[PDB]
Amino acid sequence: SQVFGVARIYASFNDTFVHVTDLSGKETIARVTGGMKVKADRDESSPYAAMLAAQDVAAKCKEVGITAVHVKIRATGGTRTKTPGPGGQAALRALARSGLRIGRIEDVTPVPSDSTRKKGGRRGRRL
Amino acid sequence: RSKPKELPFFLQLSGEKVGDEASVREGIHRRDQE
Amino acid sequence: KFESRKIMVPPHRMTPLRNSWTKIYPPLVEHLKLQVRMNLKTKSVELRTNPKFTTDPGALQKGADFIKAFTLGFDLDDSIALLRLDDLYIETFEVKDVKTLTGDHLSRAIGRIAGKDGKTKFAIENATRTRIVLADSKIHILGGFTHIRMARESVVSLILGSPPGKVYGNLRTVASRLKER
Amino acid sequence: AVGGTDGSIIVVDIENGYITHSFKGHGGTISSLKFYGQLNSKIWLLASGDTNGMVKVWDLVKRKCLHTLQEHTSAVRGLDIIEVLNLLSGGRDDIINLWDFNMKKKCKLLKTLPVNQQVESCGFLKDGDGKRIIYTAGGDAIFQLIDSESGSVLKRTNKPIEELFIIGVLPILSNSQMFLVLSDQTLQLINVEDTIQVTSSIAGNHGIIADMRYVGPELN
Amino acid sequence: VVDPFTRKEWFDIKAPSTFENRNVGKTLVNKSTGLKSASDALKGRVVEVCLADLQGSEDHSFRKIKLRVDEVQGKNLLTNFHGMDFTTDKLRSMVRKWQTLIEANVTVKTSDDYVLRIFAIAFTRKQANQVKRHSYAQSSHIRAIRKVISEILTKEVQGSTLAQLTSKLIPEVINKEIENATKDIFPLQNIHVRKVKLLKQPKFDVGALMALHG
RNA sequence: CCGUCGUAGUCUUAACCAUAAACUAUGCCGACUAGGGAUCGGGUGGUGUUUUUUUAAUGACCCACUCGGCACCUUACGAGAAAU
RNA sequence: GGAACUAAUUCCGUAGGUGAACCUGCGGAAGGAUCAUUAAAGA
Repeated sequence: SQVFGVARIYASFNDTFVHVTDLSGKETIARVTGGMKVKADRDESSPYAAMLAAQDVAAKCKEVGITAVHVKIRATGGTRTKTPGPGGQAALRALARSGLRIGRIEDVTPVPSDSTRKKGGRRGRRL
Repeated sequence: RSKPKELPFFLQLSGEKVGDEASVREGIHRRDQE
Repeated sequence: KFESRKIMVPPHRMTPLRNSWTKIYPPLVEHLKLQVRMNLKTKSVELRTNPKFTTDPGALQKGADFIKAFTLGFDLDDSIALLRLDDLYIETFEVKDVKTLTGDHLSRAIGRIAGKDGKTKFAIENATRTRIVLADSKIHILGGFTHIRMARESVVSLILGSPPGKVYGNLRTVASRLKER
Repeated sequence: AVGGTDGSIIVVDIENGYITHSFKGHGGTISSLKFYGQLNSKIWLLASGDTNGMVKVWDLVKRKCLHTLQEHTSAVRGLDIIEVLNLLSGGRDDIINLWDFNMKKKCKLLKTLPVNQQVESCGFLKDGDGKRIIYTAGGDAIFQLIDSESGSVLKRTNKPIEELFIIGVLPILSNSQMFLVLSDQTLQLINVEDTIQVTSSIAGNHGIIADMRYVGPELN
Repeated sequence: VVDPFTRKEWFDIKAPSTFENRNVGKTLVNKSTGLKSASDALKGRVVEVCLADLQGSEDHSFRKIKLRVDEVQGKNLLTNFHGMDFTTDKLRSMVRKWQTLIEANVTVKTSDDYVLRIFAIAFTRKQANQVKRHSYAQSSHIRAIRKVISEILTKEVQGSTLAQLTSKLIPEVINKEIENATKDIFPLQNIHVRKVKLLKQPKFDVGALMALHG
């Protein structure tokens, strides 16, 4: 029915990436993030910003020749947090209600058959 | 001086009211009562 | 002009949700106007949006989030709150994320979050207006962003092996400085 | 006439805010539309160009789509209806295609012009009499006047060192004045009669100023 | 002062002949210019489409396919097989607690000498009357299962030219012959191919690629 | 009450050192004294179940028993300052 | 400087240290306060 592209949302903490590409991936179409739509460092991840970046992305998305899109949501991953950032579901919620018909969305956070020593040491990191 | 003295299915909340401080920072019923 | 979102249902949380099902699907289909099918054989909930009966495009996305919230082992009332308030989000992390713990060390760690008779776990939610789920190695949080960030720091302070008292201190500190504002 | 992103095109009267008629049209984005009219006439023709090489000459009085010309292999960026009837359609790919138009079914391709530039826009200039030179705007920004009888270019107004493309050309035509909107965000006025000479250059906007330094004796 | 979208030319991607729907998706390139062209860029791209979008039927929600572009002909670029994956969400649900997981794999050749490594996973199921919840096989069990799976997989790969394996995987006959030779060792549930990758393809041969397309 | 850079080190070979709350904070071998349900390994018994093919043979499962394990439960006709 | 005018948690082993009222890395111990849910091959 529509013209399909790929949404692909990387939502870590301290920032959230939204950017749509051609269904193959090789050629992209507009990006914009949460760090872009506010200036305060501390407020780089928050849903409020992602919503704004969802808004910008939706504009250019339909500005070229895309009408619909499948999303591939994703946390940091690797030897890092493994859990979805705040402004990723909020970045998808603001992208869902924008006309761009969605379809089939899986998680793609890189998960290892574990290893490479995590950072932090025996004491560990964030507190 | 003699007279006597005397919701919606979808809730509506402002960005500042909820946990969206960043949205409020860039943010920009009397008739119904009448 | 349809839309189809399909969410898998966990077997452990499958029985309570199916039992309350009769309390579960009516607020969706009736209050939000939506199609809620349920495949028992595939254990998958299917949320479809009808253009004629759906006023808001976002409601279909909201319905999927509500099903997931209950999926994560949260209460039906907590799931209902997600539809009612937008500002409510869920955060999930692995104990192995914050501090690599083996065997009993992990076990005890979990207890420090729960506490005797849930007392340690209940205090954090009340002072942070949130809902927490203590699964296996996964912990889930449900509530406002500003509320969740304070709650995550308190939970992490516990998982780092800090004593419960200290965490009570930080807890009433934060709850005071936020309920004040 | 308005062309939607979806490709559905609706015609709205300028004077009154109502839609005289709505056309479902071809299932593609609409690149451009061209209206044909006489101060007083019983015949009005509207031409719509899709993203793909399809041209539909919708007839307003008839309320029918007369003709389909998928000679083009790419979206038709510019459409010019030549005076009686031949239809000239700018081709995004590189092919600029002549056509024969009629109220009746008969229609045919009179000629095809191969030009080494993208046809951003094209038009028919009365100047030069019987040998009308089609006005062509390209991605390279080299304006081209091309014989009708032969494919050779009588004169090219410029090649510009700056790597810019003219988005579209607004031409008075009766006054023989052509306005070219350049990809460096400047407007050039070119008169229509080997290299076209711009009468004057008007710059709409300066994107960034590296530095401000005064020059010249007058200092204006 | 340029705009990338107003320069590229839209292209059409067509799936292999042995599929429910030939049409797949559209892509952006860059005008076939003298010195660097649109012809070169299109040839090396691949596309991941869930075969349920590619077969329609949903009893196929998981299982993703790699389609690689090899040849092109004016607004019409064809594709062939490049691999198969599962979906991450489906795989996570399958790994239930208190049950043995079993995987096995082999690198093996076909007729039209593509070389591939195919995968296979299965889990010990509970006997429908069993009091004990764990239902774990016995390593000796596991060893035997993998050797038979390995046996069956090598038989299918050598027999299949390349496209035939494709025709073999879609109705999952492999999945069942496994269960069949297996049920004499130990129960088992799920049992899927799970993932197949390509690592050595022969040589272009423009003739063979055209035969697959209809 | 941390953040950054980061030497040794972290890994491996050949050789050293030669001790830890090296902890069940409880020598070794054997023998007697009391109940219960789970589980790991082995074996025996069954016109048990399930797998179909043409019944089997297999296999996985169920019941009873028996050696030897890792543990838990309840208690005493026992012990202890008491937890046990 | 002069002189007018107006305004008014504990611990162990080990190693190192120059913001060392002692701390820090690696590995251990507890002699440190378990709430809640739990048949979903429920073919």
